[PDB]
Amino acid sequence: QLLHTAHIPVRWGDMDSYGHVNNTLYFQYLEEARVAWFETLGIDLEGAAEGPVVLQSLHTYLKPVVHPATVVVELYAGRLGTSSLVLEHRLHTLEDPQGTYGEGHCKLVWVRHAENRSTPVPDSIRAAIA
Amino acid sequence: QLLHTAHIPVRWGDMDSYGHVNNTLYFQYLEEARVAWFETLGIDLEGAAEGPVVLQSLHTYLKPVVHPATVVVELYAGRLGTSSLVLEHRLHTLEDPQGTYGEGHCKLVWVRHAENRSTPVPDSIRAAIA
Amino acid sequence: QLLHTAHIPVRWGDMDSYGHVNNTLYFQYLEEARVAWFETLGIDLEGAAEGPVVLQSLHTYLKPVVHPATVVVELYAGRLGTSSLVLEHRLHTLEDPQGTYGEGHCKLVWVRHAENRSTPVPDSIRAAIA
Amino acid sequence: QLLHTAHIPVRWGDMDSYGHVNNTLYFQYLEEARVAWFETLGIDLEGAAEGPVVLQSLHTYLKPVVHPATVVVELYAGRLGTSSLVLEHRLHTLEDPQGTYGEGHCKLVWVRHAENRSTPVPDSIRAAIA
Ligand SMILES: [Cl-]
Ligand SMILES: [Cl-]
Ligand SMILES: [Cl-]
Ligand SMILES: [Cl-]
Repeated sequence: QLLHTAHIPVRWGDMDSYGHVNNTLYFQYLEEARVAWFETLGIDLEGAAEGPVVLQSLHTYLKPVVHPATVVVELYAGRLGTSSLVLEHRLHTLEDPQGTYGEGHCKLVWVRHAENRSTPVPDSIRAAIA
Repeated sequence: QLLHTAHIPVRWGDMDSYGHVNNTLYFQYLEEARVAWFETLGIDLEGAAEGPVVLQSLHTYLKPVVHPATVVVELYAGRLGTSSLVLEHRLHTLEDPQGTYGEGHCKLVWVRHAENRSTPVPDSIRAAIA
Repeated sequence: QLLHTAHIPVRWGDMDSYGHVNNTLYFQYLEEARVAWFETLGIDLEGAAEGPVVLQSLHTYLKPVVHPATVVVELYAGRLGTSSLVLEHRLHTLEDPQGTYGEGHCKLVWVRHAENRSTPVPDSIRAAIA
Repeated sequence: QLLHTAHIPVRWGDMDSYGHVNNTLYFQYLEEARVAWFETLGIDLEGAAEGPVVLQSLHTYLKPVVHPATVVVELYAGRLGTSSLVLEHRLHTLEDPQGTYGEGHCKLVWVRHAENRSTPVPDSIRAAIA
């Protein structure tokens, strides 16, 4: 199930000395896409007592991106636990909407932060998925 | 004279622990705007033997930007020398198009890179300004 | 087998609005550690016709880092193929040398870049591992 | 008067497609140096009700830095007002301690943040300077 599609313009300063987007920056793109998805659901990250924490990131690099470009990040529902969710991702560009530039996943766990303890996934996400 | 207006979306990761865009990032926004202006003029930065080099950056911070936001960078023609140009800038947001969030300038000098020597400003810029 | 230990100071600007190092930045730390390992082996990344390309990154986030801190990145030899190597990593801090802050791996493939084709791993790495 | 000397290792990912440190990153180096100076004075930036805010940054780029390198940031006392201080800077490298790679200043104003109003510079800084 597709949860969210984000369009993330590439900045010239995102490139490294290889002259393509630096490999680190793809994780910022993925972060931006999740933040936008969270925003659509009123999860604002703005110092809430409970919210999603990244446990694990996996990314496979398949094709480089070169400025100027707009990266398209598709987020898909992976497995939902009581307090965790796997968000699967695929990355394309606007000019190359069917090329897969990279893919992977982000495992999120919902935690009450001041307490360091897992808490249930919000109703909105259960509703979206389930 | 207004040379270029760029729209630069703010990324959540652009913020620092103060919860506003980190002061360093405004220079990336200014860089992106100049790169876009250069692109409109076919100055591609893509390893040309000659091109613009930043000599000096000045920026005055007036109002913070908080995600989500789109920064609007206006570039104005400052003083043009035989091989240098002052690009004056003003920064607003899309939601606050008349608030000045920051302002300053970037002095550019055209140089042949392998030689470290100043060269004339391209005709396109002289034409645009003059 | 431990291949390399890098010490990577944390910069204040590495933190995000959560007030810990931004999750993206751990990949820069891992990149810096690999670049330093490569440097010890005279793999300079400086535009060589052949060299290592990141195929995949996996990282598990276990404990946050807060500025000021020095991240310690340990790189271990994972599985070696004819033209690929898995570099396994563990992350600690100088003050907490036995806490595991994160762990994962980076799969590298050696490729001739202008040709997009896999090439053998350098003798130095085979020698180090084997 | 020299207030502080910081040593800031350059990271490979600090470089852009020109193959030198990206011009934006010098401002991060300057930020790191000020944060370290502030730390020596027990100004911790960690959510204090009052503290220094950057009003203006000026930097002149004189020589590029190429990885690997350690940037040396020297901070000097410029003019002290009742609630502002100009911190003048000069940038060198460890290998080139007398080459000036860049120079400029950062104007800081002390402000109570929740109120947006200038407040006196801390005794420690007046003592250091005066
Ligand atoms: Cl595109
Ligand atoms: Cl906006
Ligand atoms: Cl530490
Ligand atoms: Cl050095």
